[PDB]
Amino acid sequence: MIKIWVHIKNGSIYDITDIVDKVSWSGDYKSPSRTLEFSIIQSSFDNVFQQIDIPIASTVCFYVDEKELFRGMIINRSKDSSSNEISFVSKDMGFLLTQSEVSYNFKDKLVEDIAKQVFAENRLSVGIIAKTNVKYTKMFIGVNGYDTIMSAYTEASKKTKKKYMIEANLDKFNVIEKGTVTLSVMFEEGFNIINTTFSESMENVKNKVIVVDQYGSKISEKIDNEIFKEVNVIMQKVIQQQENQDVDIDSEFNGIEKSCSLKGYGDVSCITGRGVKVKDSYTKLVGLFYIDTDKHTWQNGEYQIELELNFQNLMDEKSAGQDEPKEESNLGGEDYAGGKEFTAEFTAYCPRKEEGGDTDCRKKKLDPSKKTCAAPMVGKYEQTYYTKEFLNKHPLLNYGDEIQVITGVSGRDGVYKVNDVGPAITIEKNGTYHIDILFGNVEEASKFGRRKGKIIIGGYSGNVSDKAKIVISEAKKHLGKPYKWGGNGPSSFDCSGLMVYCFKKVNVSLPRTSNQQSKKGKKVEQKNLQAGDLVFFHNPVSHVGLYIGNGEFLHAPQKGDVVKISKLSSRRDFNTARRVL
Amino acid sequence: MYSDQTYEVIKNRTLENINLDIYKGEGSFLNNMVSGNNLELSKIYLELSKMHKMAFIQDTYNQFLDKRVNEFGVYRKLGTESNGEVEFIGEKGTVINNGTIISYRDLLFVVIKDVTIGSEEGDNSPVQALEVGKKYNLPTNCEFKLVDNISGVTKITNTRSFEGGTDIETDEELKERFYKIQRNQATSGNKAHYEEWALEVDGVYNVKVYPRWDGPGTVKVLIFGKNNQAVDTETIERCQQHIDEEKPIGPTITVVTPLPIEISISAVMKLEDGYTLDNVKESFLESINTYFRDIRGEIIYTKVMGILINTTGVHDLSNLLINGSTDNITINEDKIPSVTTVNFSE
Amino acid sequence: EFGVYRKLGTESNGEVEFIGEKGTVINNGTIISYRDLLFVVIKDVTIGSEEGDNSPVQALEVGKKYNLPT
Amino acid sequence: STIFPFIGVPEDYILPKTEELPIFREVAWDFEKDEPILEKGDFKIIEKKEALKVWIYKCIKTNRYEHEIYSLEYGTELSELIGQKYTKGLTESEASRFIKEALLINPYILEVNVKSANFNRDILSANVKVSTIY
Repeated sequence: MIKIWVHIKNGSIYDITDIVDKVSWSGDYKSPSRTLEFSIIQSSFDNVFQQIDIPIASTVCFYVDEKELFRGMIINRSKDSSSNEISFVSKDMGFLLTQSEVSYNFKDKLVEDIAKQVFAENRLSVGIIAKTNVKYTKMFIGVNGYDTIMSAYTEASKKTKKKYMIEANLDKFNVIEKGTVTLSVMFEEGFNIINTTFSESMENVKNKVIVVDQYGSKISEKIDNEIFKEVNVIMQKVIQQQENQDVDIDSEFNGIEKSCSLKGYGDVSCITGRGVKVKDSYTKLVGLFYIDTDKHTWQNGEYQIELELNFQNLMDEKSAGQDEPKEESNLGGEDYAGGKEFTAEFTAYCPRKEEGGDTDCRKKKLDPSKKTCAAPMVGKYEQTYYTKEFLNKHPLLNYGDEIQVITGVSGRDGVYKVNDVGPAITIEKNGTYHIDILFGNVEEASKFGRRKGKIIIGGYSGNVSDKAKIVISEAKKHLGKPYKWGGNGPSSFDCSGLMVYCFKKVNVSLPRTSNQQSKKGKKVEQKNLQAGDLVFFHNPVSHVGLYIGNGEFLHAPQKGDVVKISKLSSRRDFNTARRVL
Repeated sequence: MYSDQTYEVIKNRTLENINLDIYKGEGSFLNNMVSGNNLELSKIYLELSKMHKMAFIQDTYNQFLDKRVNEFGVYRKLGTESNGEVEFIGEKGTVINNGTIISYRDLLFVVIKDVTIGSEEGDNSPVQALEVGKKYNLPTNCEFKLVDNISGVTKITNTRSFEGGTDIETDEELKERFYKIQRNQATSGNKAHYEEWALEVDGVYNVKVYPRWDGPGTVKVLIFGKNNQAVDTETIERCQQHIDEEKPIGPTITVVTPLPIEISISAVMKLEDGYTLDNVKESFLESINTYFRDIRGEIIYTKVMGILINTTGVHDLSNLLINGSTDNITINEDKIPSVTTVNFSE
Repeated sequence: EFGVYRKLGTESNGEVEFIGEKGTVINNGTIISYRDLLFVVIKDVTIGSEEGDNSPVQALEVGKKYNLPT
Repeated sequence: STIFPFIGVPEDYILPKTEELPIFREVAWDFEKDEPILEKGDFKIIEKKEALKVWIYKCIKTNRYEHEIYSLEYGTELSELIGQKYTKGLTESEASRFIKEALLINPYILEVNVKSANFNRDILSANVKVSTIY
């Protein structure tokens, strides 16, 4: 389903889909505007086949599947007397950039700001502009806006290792980087490919760079070995540096170019500036290509595409870097181990004043939401068979202990704290534990009754990592050492050298300066601070601390002070935290 | 290079070396004679390639790896069978003797001690796995079955989980342990080895060592748990055994745990309206135990009577005595202050 | 096998002098270069300050080539 | 990620692997009782031709569009022939086509042939020959 609408100057709007004979839609990466060509059936000999007229410079809109892809102005119009057809050529809005011609003087400006100013000077709407923190300095005299923006973004690309293009989509202007979007469709030989032609060329190869000063005399030269391995010949290039620029040689080298010319079946998503995937038939290998030129045609009820593709690299089988989703082993309550499992018998508890015992060990009113329970407490109820062997085999619990209770009921299973006091709450001879479950009303207790289950006690590690102990011990080993700026030896440490040494002792390499150290590892919050974390406070990280927990951390304060332990709250200036273990 | 050396290359070179006038090609006499042992040489080259791989220590497979580590003296660790206890339920008087085998699923276990059902010593007897492995660490409430039917026994079950099962140490673990042992340097000289070895044991956070605590040739190590608190007997035993395994000849090692110091607090106070002695007593107990958690070394009298006056519900104070005195209680190492008895009078 | 390890070398260390406008602060981690060699500043230094304009500097790579002269 | 193998592969470059399917394995199933089979207190696993037999039985026994969990490809339309809705020759053609198209979605099955077909009272008989990689 393709629809074409035309807006005429007076205010009339026509739907001309039933008259169109042929449609073509195309673009290239070396021009800022896309083009649309179509024909309609119109006869002057026959009165029946006379149609409306579409004057020059009227807007035409192109829809595919209820989506607008093109909006532009009509530029050419032609009529042949032999054939009953009228031909049109339309252009995108992007050609308005090359009409402008302004003189600028840019000093130490961001490339994005340069593009924004150019778009603002000759009034144009901006959709989105690619971000790059590269500063540029240039003098433009009698140059287009398009050329200005492209030159600035080429200079930015010399650092970002990227490619950029200018796209005018409907009524908006955009600057995007090529290949960021990769299409879902893949071209395979046995499925949707009509024909292909692969080529390789050597003509535009460069493997030597010569730099000359502003006077013509040569200063330095360089050869690229990897390209020279492929081609035995030396093909040199000469560039000139002025006084205020220091050129980078490695950007000027150019290698062998590999391309493909493809014709097949696809969707309207395959346009210039996107990445596509082509599968090799013989080796069953997939390669990634960037689209440079495209053309879509609708005619006689069939739709075909033609692309010019530029090869980037071979897609790695499975995952190249093997990115795994970094997750903790346990979402909550990590390193629970040592939890010996004992069979238990569960009894229901109702809070009644007449019966008594509603007070706990500390004589506070019981709260059903606490999920507290009654288990034997050392010295409360002792029978005759509670021998030392039996006690070591079946250990009695303590007040406030956290035990895992599994009654077999949804909601009645979980960690239970031993706080409630219950008469005749002991352990049988076989080892079954009497655990009294607290309830908030009579009905729930009556429903629960007496059941048999299992409980877990005395299981907990509460550690973070083995290397944390080593690092903490080493940091304590360097306590009281005389301070020295820029010293990283057991004799004296600066603020960052301490953790450099400590984490090097556990094979963890970090930036020498603490400012860069802030830019390593996962972010850590103040409430998520654990032993071994790194804490940074001032906007300049003059001293970084090693967080050991308990609101304390180890560091080298400054010159004149010695390595000691500081309380975290005393440092009101907290900024962020990182973890690298 | 052994890979390129192939039957075709060897044969071609051998034929080129021979200086005869006759025709050398497929189906000739000389070609037939030469071929046959060049194929064998091409066979031999692959074994020659593999030999240097199986020579080293990084990749020695299983048996030759055992020989190399036994040269270094490191032995492969074999598993130990799990240990557990089950209960026998049935008619009174049925006697279950040692060597009796019980079964759960396809695993087999042996009853260690003679046990009689309904006897005074109990119906629980030790259980040992017939084979090593981690798979024998059965959970609780597992119904065991008897291989040979003995009249009078109804049901076998375990009351706790099985523990002690260990698997066979593989090659990678052996190599890692060997590499860490050889890389590690352990001299007897400096005091740091003792604290290091103590720290190698889990459950320990702070370590203090006292040379010649009990005369020459005596060492007393002092381990501390989380927040410098008392460690369990298991961690103490593990630390003792590890330090013994790493200590050199000459010293004796003793490791102990902190002991609470008995503290008695007495005061005369005036309470606010609506507040009794018990509520302020509880609040003071909580605040003072928190302070004792945060305290280091000696106890300070001023903090004590400040925390007594800042309790909710107390209006005025007088005559606070800390263990019968107002002076600071200096606390030795490996000790903590604990409340014993409160004497508060309105 | 015998525990011996090769040594990759130690990075050259030094300190440089910042001459410029007063009030300009050089952030920790600012990168500088000496011909093909490159160096990083180790201290937050501000020009004209009572602390002086000198900041320690460490080479990014090991090698005796980074043992710079005066 | 550097080579360009579309015109030709470099002579030193080694192909990583040849692409083959793993050994087909499936939980064993008994046909006279329509149950999975338990062996030593666990599910018994068979492989290759017997597993393919189990899969074929399950695929034939199900209807095409009846269940929401399945896709539009899985199942068989043989239930539309019951009652002589079509003539006999059209029934034979449709049955052959249905069986072939239903079975050919398994990648381990290479070719299916429905050779014989006979009408006796209310029973239709046929012979199906399945060719696999094994």
